[PDB]
Amino acid sequence: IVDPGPLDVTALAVAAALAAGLHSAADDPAAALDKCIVLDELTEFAEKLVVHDRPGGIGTTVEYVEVYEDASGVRLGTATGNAVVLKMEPHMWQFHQSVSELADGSFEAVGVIDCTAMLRRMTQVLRVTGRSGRYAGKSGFMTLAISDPNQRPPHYSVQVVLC
Amino acid sequence: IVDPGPLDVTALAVAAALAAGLHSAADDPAAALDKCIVLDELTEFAEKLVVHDRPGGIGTTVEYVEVYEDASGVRLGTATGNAVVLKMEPHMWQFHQSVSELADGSFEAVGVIDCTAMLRRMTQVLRVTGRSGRYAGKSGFMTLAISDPNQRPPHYSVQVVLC
Ligand SMILES: COC(=O)c1ccc(COC(=O)N[C@H]2C=CCC[C@@H]2C(=O)N(C)C)cc1
Ligand SMILES: COC(=O)c1ccc(COC(=O)N[C@H]2C=CCC[C@@H]2C(=O)N(C)C)cc1
Repeated sequence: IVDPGPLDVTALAVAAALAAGLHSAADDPAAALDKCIVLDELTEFAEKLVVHDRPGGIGTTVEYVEVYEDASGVRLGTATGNAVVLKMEPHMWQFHQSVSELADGSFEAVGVIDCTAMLRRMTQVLRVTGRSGRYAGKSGFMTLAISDPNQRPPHYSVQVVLC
Repeated sequence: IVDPGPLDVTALAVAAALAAGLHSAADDPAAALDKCIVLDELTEFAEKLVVHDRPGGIGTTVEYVEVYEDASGVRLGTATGNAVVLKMEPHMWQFHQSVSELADGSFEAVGVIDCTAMLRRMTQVLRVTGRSGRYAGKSGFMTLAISDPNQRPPHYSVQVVLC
């Protein structure tokens, strides 16, 4: 029950470019990294959770305000969104929609993540759409993973790559 | 090394509805299933594979024709797309882009998938956009998981759910 499988920002850059419509983007990974916005070495933790429980867990909705810290420890901004438990057994799956608000703009994240896989130290991916500032008119992916698995409340390792 | 965690079509219908802008869809899971286009109990397997190998694996492209079968083995159509190996270790990650062609119309799948996690028998999720016929104007998710691992050629359980 321990199986890390991270992505690096270069890999994320190629994913971002391929999906943006730069079909030969794997030819030069460096060139793809260079043309992307990159947020590496982020952690997020919750500052507010509003939980709306349901018997047995399926349909439990969490409104959350998560805080982004950079590698030093500076607050870059918040991720405000909704989690919905789609399923509990044998894996917990949540739907996630979040708007991330930084000083230089905003981007949305949408996805469907296997929370049990994350407890196995695995990485999940959400789809990022730019919404305001330098992120506007760009798109890519966001990685999540449990930062320290013997922490409570849990902290998340986060990368964001758009182009 | 065997940790399954699948998504039922009802859980996928909720996700599709939330992703689509019907924000109360967890209220009545059955009612989200009802406004959704559902393709389930079908499998795919590789018919054509054209790999262009990159030393070290990162950048290996795969051009693929997959064939869809229903639960009684009948061919329903093809999924034609492209994969790129983003990373190999510790987990092999791949970007994917496919156009599925069925009798009742077409849909495009895009996503980044952990191929190692798939060998642990875990489900991966692609985003899906309707392109024609009953799928047109609709979005949602695709799940994949190996059905039987040391079957050859290897087969993947598929669910697609849009609205
Ligand atoms: C019933 O409640 C629970 O058992 C439970 C389970 C898991 C979690 C963790 O997930 C969250 O709440 N939300 C944030 C953190 C992780 C995923 C992404 C998400 C986030 O910041 N994004 C999308 C940027 C919270 C609660
Ligand atoms: C070095 O790596 C390889 O050579 C290699 C590894 C894995 C695979 C299997 O993946 C595929 O070909 N494609 C299909 C199967 C899996 C994901 C879904 C995908 C599919 O049908 N979709 C998205 C409709 C093929 C080649």
